[PDB]
Amino acid sequence: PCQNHHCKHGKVCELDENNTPMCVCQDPTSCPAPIGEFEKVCSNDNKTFDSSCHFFATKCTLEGTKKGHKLHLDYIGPCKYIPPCLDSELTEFPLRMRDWLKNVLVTLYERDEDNNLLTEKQKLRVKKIHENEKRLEAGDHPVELLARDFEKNYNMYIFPVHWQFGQLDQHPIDGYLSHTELAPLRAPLIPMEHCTTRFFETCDLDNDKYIALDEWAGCFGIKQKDIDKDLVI
Amino acid sequence: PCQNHHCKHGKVCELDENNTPMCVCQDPTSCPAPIGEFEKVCSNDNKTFDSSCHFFATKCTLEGTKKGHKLHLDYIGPCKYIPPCLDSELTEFPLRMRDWLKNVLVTLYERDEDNNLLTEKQKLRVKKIHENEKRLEAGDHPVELLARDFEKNYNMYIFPVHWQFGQLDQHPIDGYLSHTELAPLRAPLIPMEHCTTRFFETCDLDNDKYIALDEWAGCFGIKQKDIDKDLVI
Ligand SMILES: *[C@@H]1O[C@H](CO)[C@@H](O[C@@H]2O[C@H](CO)[C@@H](O)[C@H](O)[C@H]2NC(C)=O)[C@H](O)[C@H]1NC(C)=O
Ligand SMILES: *[C@@H]1O[C@H](CO)[C@@H](O[C@@H]2O[C@H](CO)[C@@H](O)[C@H](O)[C@H]2NC(C)=O)[C@H](O)[C@H]1NC(C)=O
Ligand SMILES: [Ca+2]
Ligand SMILES: [Ca+2]
Ligand SMILES: [Ca+2]
Ligand SMILES: [Ca+2]
Repeated sequence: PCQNHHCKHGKVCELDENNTPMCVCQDPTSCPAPIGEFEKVCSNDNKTFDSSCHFFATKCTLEGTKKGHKLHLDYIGPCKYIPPCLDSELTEFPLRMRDWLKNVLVTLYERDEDNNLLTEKQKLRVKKIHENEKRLEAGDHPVELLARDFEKNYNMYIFPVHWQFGQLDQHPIDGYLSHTELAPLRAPLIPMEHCTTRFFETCDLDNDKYIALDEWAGCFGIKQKDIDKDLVI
Repeated sequence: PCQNHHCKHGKVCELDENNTPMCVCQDPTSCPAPIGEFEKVCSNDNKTFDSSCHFFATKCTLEGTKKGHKLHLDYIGPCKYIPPCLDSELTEFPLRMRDWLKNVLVTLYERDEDNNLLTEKQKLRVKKIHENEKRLEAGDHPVELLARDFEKNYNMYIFPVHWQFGQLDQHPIDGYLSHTELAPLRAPLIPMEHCTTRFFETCDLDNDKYIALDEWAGCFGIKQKDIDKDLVI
């Protein structure tokens, strides 16, 4: 009778006295063992957990706690040595990753089949981007080029910038990216990913430790006037 | 700032957002590792836990749960093979263990020095028992003898019967012995200990899975009129 009951990350459904479904913290050892280093995860305390399940099981007991509020999945994989974000790389990061977005969204559209990846309206949006003679092709471009393109193709970035935020705001969906939600942006694929944290600390204007839509958008150069919640969902 | 804050078994003090002490479930791996098999414990699922700390840490996440309400420390030590409680042994159990109490309490008084074991009034009580010509000496006695003594020395059992209950009602102190609190009575020392559960299921009159003082006392033959809470604390 808990089959339909989907408890959030870190918890599981156990029936209480009245045989009613209840969400309690999952036993970290009830999580499946990791297949390889790739299933492991690293917290922001530099402690490699066996898997995000294990991590979220552990972290579950800290709900409400000041310690818990701070406990976060830094990145997927085993805790690795992370190179300090050079002052240089940091200023060049926004441009580097903003382009990365447009290209990811493009390749998603190209890989999409019967909307398995992009919804209807989303595909339409990425379509206008995709088939535009002006669209700068993907490749390792000098920050200068990436910059001139941003001005010369600003409208081409408004959706990609908005999309990524939606893709991340899911733990839970509330319009804010926690340190954990930004974890995907710390994977090796991201350009100068070691700068992700440093950078996003730059975006966290009111320093609440959460990147909100306006901070995120504004951090990527998207005019506050061009921010649109409809583009996120 | 949690130093003074003593959370109950299974939980620990972690500060919440307002730097206020909060009681959250303890991380079972934060428990000290067991010294030897003797530090291990066995649950009623026949699963040997690393230590009561570990067990109570695990069980902590099940508060409220029907599964949790049933999760109990069966006995201290590793899960061993347990011999069935023969009908015979069951009827003879009350007499066997009631005597065991009087003798434990006596030897405690003899081993006491400056009240390290028995409080002041408690010693006085066990003293009147100890130095009484009529007191049946310790030894393996036929159930018949143990019986005749109970009638002939009833007053000599009222305190021992009450004391033991107090010694057990500690998780928490509420006047009820849970399956876990009765664990000490499942150790090898107790006479026909394998009959402990079976027996106490007999005492649990209103079948709530808890042995209350009246059930406990009455189960050992102590008159309902001779039950005294003052003798417990
Ligand atoms: C965080 O923990 C990781 C893993 O224990 C540390 O990474 C190691 O770093 C050293 C050099 O500092 C390298 O030689 C090792 O190869 C790294 N291990 C792995 C698995 O990559 C890291 O240094 C720690 N960082 C901090 C700030 O404590
Ligand atoms: C409960 O678990 C324990 C330990 O796994 C079992 O005890 C073993 O029992 C066998 C015979 O049944 C003995 O040969 C072993 O020596 C015992 N192990 C220990 C550590 O003493 C026990 O049988 C299980 N009981 C049930 C009902 O499942
Ligand atoms: Ca969020
Ligand atoms: Ca913020
Ligand atoms: Ca109790
Ligand atoms: Ca009862």
